[PDB]
Amino acid sequence: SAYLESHRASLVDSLRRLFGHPFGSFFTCLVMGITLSLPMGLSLLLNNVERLGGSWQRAAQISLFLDLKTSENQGQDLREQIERLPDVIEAQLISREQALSELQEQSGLGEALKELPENPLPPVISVTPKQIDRAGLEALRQQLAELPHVQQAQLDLVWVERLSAILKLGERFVFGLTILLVLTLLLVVGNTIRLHIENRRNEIEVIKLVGGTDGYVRRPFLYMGALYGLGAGILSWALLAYSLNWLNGSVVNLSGLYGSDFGLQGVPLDDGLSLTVGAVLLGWVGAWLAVARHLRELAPR
Amino acid sequence: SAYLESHRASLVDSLRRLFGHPFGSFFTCLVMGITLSLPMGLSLLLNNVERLGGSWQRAAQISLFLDLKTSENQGQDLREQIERLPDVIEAQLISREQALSELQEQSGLGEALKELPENPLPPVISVTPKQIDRAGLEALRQQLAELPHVQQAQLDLVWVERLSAILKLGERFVFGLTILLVLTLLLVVGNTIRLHIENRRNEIEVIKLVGGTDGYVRRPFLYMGALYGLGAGILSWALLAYSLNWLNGSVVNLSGLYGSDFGLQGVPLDDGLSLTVGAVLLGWVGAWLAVARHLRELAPR
Amino acid sequence: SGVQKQLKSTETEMGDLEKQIKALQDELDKSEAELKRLDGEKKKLQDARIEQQRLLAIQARAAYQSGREEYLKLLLNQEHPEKFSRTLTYYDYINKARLEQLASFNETLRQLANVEQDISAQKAEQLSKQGELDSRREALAATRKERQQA
Amino acid sequence: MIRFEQVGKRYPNGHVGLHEVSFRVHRGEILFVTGHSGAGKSTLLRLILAMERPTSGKLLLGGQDLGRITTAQIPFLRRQIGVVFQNHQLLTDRTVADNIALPLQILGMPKPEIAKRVASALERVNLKEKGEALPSDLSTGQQQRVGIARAIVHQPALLLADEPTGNLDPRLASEIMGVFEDINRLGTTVLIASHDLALIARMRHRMLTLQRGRIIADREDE
Amino acid sequence: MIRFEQVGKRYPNGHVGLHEVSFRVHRGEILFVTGHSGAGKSTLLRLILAMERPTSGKLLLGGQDLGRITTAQIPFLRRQIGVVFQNHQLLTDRTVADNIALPLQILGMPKPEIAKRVASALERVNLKEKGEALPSDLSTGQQQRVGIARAIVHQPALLLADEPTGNLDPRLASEIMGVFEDINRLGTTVLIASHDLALIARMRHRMLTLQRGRIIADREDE
Repeated sequence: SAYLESHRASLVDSLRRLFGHPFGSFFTCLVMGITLSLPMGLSLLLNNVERLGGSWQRAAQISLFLDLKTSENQGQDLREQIERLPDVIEAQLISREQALSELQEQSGLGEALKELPENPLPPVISVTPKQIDRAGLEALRQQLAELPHVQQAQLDLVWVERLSAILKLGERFVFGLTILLVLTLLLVVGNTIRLHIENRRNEIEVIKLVGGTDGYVRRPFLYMGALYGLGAGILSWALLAYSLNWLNGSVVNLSGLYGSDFGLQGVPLDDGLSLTVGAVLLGWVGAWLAVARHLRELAPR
Repeated sequence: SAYLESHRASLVDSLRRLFGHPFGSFFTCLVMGITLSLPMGLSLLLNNVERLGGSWQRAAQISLFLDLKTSENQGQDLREQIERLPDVIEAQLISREQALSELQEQSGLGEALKELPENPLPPVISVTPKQIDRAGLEALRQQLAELPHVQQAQLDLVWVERLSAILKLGERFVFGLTILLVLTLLLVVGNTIRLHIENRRNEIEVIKLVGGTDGYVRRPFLYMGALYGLGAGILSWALLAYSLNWLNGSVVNLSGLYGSDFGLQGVPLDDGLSLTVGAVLLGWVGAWLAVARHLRELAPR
Repeated sequence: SGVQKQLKSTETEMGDLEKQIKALQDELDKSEAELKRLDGEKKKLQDARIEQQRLLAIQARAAYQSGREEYLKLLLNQEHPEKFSRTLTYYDYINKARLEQLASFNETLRQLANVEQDISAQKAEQLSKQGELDSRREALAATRKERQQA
Repeated sequence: MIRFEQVGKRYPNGHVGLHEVSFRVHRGEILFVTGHSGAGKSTLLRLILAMERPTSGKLLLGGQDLGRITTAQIPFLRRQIGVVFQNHQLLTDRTVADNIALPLQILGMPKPEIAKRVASALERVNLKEKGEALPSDLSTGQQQRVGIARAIVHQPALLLADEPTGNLDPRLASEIMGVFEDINRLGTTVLIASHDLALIARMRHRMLTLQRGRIIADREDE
Repeated sequence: MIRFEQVGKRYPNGHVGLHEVSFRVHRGEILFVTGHSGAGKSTLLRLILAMERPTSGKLLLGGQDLGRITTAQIPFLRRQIGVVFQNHQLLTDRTVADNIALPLQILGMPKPEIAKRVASALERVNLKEKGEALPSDLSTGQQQRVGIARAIVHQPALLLADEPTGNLDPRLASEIMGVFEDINRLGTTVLIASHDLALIARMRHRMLTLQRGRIIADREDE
C-alpha cells in the first residue's frame, strides 16, 4: 500500500536523532564494538591456530615391529590392511637401512656393528590414530596384537596418559572463556539498548493513548537499534585488524626460528560481513525486547 | 550542624531508589560486575603461575658430564664449589649406583650389566642458572669448560634460544590482553552510569534554579554510584570464586600425574576485600564525571 | 766271540729301538707344534670378549648420555618425538642382538672351557709321554757300556 | 450509543469505587454526566477508553462487549474518539505543527492536504502564528488549547472532556463552547464534565448526578 | 534595590532582545512593567537571575557587577531571590509537601519548623487537602498555585513574577493579588510584570512600558 511513508519518517527521524550530540552515540557504539570484538577475536585466533593441528596429533604412535624374516610384498600388504582400519590416519614402513641411519643419527655413537656378522634390526612400521586416550589406545593395541605377523607393540603408556590430560586442560579453558565472553556481550548489548529505550517513555504513552498500533510505535526504535548495531559492527571490524597486525610482529620471528612461514592473516571480508550482520541483528532483537517490555507494562489489566 | 541531616537524607533517598524497583537496577548491578571479572581475573591466574617458578627454570640445564674416574668426595667438593659460584641456583651430584638404577628402571638396557664387571657409567652434575639467553649462557658454559675434572658440557644451543622467543610472545600477548580488558572495563563502567544519570536531567535544573550549593546536587548521585559499585564488587567476587573452583577440577589431575602436588587456590580473603573496594571507587568517580557535564552547560553563558 | 757278537747284537737291538725313539721325538715335535698352535688359538680367542666390554661400555654410555629427556622438550624442538621411543626399543633390540653376540661369546667361553679341560687332558698325556721318554733314555747309557766291547 | 447497565468497579487496595451506574442510548447531542465531582470522576472517562476493564456489570458502546475485548482489536476502537484529559501530556521536543494532527498520520492521508487541514484546525482555535514553536517555552493555557485541538483535527463520532475552563478566564470559555457546539452541529456525541453550576445550568443539558460511586438522582434540564 | 545602566544584550545569531534600557527601582515599592514576552520580556526576566550576562553595558543588583561574577558565588545570591516563571516546573515523583520546601531545606533548619512554615504557607495559597498528593495527576492551575507557593514559603527580599494572571477568573486572581500585596507589606520588593492593560488601573502602581526591545518612558499609575 502507501505505508512506505511510515518507513521514510522513521528512518529520517532515527538519522536526525543519531546525528545529534555525536559523542553520546559514539561512546555507545565504541563500547558495543569492543565487547563484540573480544569473542570474535578469540574465535579468529583459535581458527588460525587450528591450521597447524597435525603437530599436536601423531605424537604417540603405536609401533608394530615385525619379525626378523618378512617378505617386502608382505610388508606392503600389511601396510594396506592396517590402512583399512577406520581408526587410523596414516601408515608407514621404515626399512632396516633407514633404521640403521636413524639410530646412528640420534645415538651419536657412529659405528655400531663392529664385530657383528649380520644386521639384526628388523623391519618396523608406524600407526597413528585419530584420538589420544588411555583406554582407546589400549583397545586398539589389543586389536592389533593378533595380526598374522606381529610380535611386539611398544606403546609408552606412561606418556600417552599425560598427553590426554595436557590436551583436555586446554579444552575446558576455551569452553569456559567462550561461555563467559558470550554472556558478557549479550548482557552489555541488552542493558545499553534497554537504557536508551527507557529514555523515551512519554512518546509511547501518547502514541498508545491516541489510536495507534504496535508497528507504528515500534518501528523507529527498531531502526535506531539497527543503526547502533551497524555502527558497532563497523567500529569493531576496524580495530581487530590493527590488533592482529600489531601482534603479528612477534609470531613471525618464532616461525622463522622453526624454519617456516606462519604469518597471522586476519579479517577476511566474509568474516567482516558476518560480524556486521551479527551486530545489526543483535541490536534489532534487543530493541524489540525493550519495546515489548514497556508495551506489556501498559496492558489494560 | 545541618551536614548530618542532609547526608542522611541523601543516603535514605539512594536506598529508596535502589530498592524501589526489584527485577530492575539488578541487570545493571550484574553487568557492572561480570565485566570486572575479566580484568581482575587473569591476575589471580598469572599469580598462581608465577608461584610455580620451577617450570620456567630447570628447563635448559647445562649437563656437567664429569670424568669417568673421580673420587666421590672430590665430586662433592666440586659440587659446593659450583654452588657458591654465582649465576647458578642449585647443583646436585648423581652417584654411579643411582645412575645404574635409573638406567635399569627402563625395560631396555637391562639383564646385561651383571655380566659386565664394573660400572663404566660416570657421575653427572646438573646446574640451573637464572638468566636464559644465548650470549650469557654461552659465556657461562665457556667459563665452566675449564675445570680440572670435566669431560664435556651437554646443552643444545638451538634450544638455548627458541625458548627465550616463546616467552616473549606470551609476555606481549598478556600485555595486550590486559590493556584491552582494562579499556573495556573502564568504558562500560562510565557509560552505564552516564546513561542512568541522563534520565534525571530535571532535578538538577530545578535544584540549581533555586539557590543550591554545589555539593548538594552532587551528593545523591555519588551515593547512587557507590551502591552500584558495591553490588558489582560482590557479584564479581562470587563469580570468580565459582569459576576458579570450576577450573581447579582438572589442573590438579595433571599436577598429580607428574611427581608433584600443585593446585589453584581460591580467592584470598584479603584479595576479596581489595576487590570489593576497588569497585566502590568507580563510584564517586563515574558519578563525579557524569554530573560534571550537566553542571558546566547550565553555567552562565 | 762272546765279547764281540753278543755285544753287537745288543747294540743292533738298541739301534732298532733308537729308530722308534727318533720317531717318537718326531711325533713329540709335531704334538708340541700343534700344542702351541692351539695355545695361540686360545690366546687370540681370549683377545676376543674384550671388545665385548669395549662395545658394551660404549653403548651403555651412549644410552645414558641420551636417555634423559623430558618429553616436553622433544615435541617443542621439532625432534619429532615419534622417535626416542622407537629407538628405546631399537636399543632393546640392539642389546638383545649384542646379547646374541655375547651368546657367541658364551660359545667362545664354553668352547674355551672344553678346550681347557681336554687340553689339560693332553697335558696329562704330555706328562705320560715325558714319562715314557724317561723310560726311553737308558738305551744311550747302555750303548755307552757295550760300545767298549764292540 | 453509550450504554451502561449496572456497572461497578472497585480498587483491589485503593478504595471502594463506583457502583451500579446506568444510562440509555443516544446519538449526536450534548449529555452532561458530571453532576457532583467531589471525588475523582476520571474513572468513568478512563473506563470509556477501554483502558481499564470493569470489575462488575456489563456495557457496550458500539455493540461490542468491553468486558471481553482483545488487545489486538483494542486500538481499532480508540481511533475514532477524540479525547482531552485534565493533566494533558504532549510530545516534548517535537514541533507543535507535528504534535497536533498526529491521528491523521495513523489514519493515513496524502501529505499535502494535512497541512491545510491542520491549518484550519489551529485557525478554529484562537491561537495563531505559533505553528513552529516547541511546546516548551509556550505560555500555559495556549498549550492546553493545543491539547484540546488535538482531538478535533479529524472528524470523530464521539468526543470526551474532563474539565475544560475549570479555572480559566470565563470570557475565553465562550470560544471553546462555540467550538463544541459547532462540532455538535455536524453530529458528535459530547460527554463534557465540569463543576461550575452557573454554566452547567445552560446549553440545554441532560446531566445526571453521581456521588459515593452511585447515581444519586436525575436532574433533567434544571 | 536594583539599578539598570544602559544594558542591552545581543543574540549571536537570532535577533536583538534588549537595547540600552535603564530605570531605577527603590526598595519598598512595587513595579509593574509591561511589554511582550516574544519581544524580550522573558529575556529581561532571565537577565536578573544571572543566567546570561549582558553583552554591553554594566549591571548592578545589590552592589555587585553581574558582568564579572564568579560561578561559585551565584548560589549564595540566588537563594534569597524567590522567583516564579510563566510556565511551571515541578519535581516529578516527589510529594507536594516535600516538593514545596526546597528553599528551607537548602537553608538548613529543623524539620518541625519546616513543617509549620509549610502549613502556614498552604492557607496563604489556599490549599488544604491533597498535601501528600503527587505534583502530577492534578488539575491545571494547581500546579501554577504551587509554583506561586514555592516563592512564598520563605521570606525573599525581592521576588519576580511573569504573568501570574490574565487567563483565569478575576475573582480567583484576587487572592493572588492579595497575597502578593501582603508579602509586599512585610518589606519585600515586588516586580510583578504583565502585558494586560486592564490591570494597570485596578490598583495604584508605578508602571513602565516596553516595546520592540526599547523603552519609551515611565508613568505612575497609567
